[PDB]
Amino acid sequence: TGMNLSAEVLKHQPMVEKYARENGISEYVNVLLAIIQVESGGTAEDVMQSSESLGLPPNSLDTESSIKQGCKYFASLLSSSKNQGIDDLNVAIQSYNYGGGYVGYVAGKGKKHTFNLAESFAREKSGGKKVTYTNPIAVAKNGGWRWNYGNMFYVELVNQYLTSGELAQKVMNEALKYQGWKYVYGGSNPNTSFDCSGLTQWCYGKAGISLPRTAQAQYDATQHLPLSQAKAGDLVFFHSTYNAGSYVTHVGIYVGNNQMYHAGDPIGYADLSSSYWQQHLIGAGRVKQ
Ligand SMILES: [Cl-]
Ligand SMILES: [Cl-]
Ligand SMILES: [Cl-]
Ligand SMILES: [Cl-]
Repeated sequence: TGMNLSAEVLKHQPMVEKYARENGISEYVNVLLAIIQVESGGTAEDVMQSSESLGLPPNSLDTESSIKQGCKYFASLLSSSKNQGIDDLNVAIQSYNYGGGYVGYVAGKGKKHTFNLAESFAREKSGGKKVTYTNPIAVAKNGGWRWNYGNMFYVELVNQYLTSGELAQKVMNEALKYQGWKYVYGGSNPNTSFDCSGLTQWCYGKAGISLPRTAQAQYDATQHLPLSQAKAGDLVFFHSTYNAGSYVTHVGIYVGNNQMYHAGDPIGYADLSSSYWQQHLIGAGRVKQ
């Protein structure tokens, strides 16, 4: 059963892309963000829970050192895999939780990760000791338990977060170039940075849709619909966010699953389920195509 990454995790994406690039694993940014989600939900200082991989006490690293170490550690597990003749990504993902010894274990037993191999490795390392594990995946599989070592369901947990139209894709491919950028009032291009309506105008403009300059003018130019009927690529509008002369004071890009991408300070994803965003929500608007 597939799931969506939280805004708390997604805020770490520019930093994750930086260190993934430095370790030659830019194609695995999605896996690295799924690991953060599973490990800390993006709210712990050590976001990747990579302190133990550096032989340090739990939660010793700061956020930057955590992403640096997590990326470096995951890159070493992929290298260890390649060197032992393993092509399977799931071996590197399970070894993030189990340690590099799971690579060697799998290399001599078929070169592929299987739930049965993950289960046998944990059974050996635990000394045949069980512990309660009430995650619905474990409940449905064996009643709700695991062998007392690492997490034998780790691959499946990470792959829950690794499961939109053409307009949404073009708008977001442009918008994500400015993730973590400082909000600039009156900004409508990459040379000045952007404000909320400046970001939507530029990115939709790159997708071939001509939008007016203001959040209010953008609201007036769209077909309105409630957020419950909205899709990724629709705009989401807000009232009274600051002292302004118009009804609409803020605009964002709806990205589905009750979340948006906006400017935003820094520019990025926001969870719409917070009390604040619910109290300012007008609804959504569909652009003319
Ligand atoms: Cl046993
Ligand atoms: Cl037991
Ligand atoms: Cl803002
Ligand atoms: Cl329009």
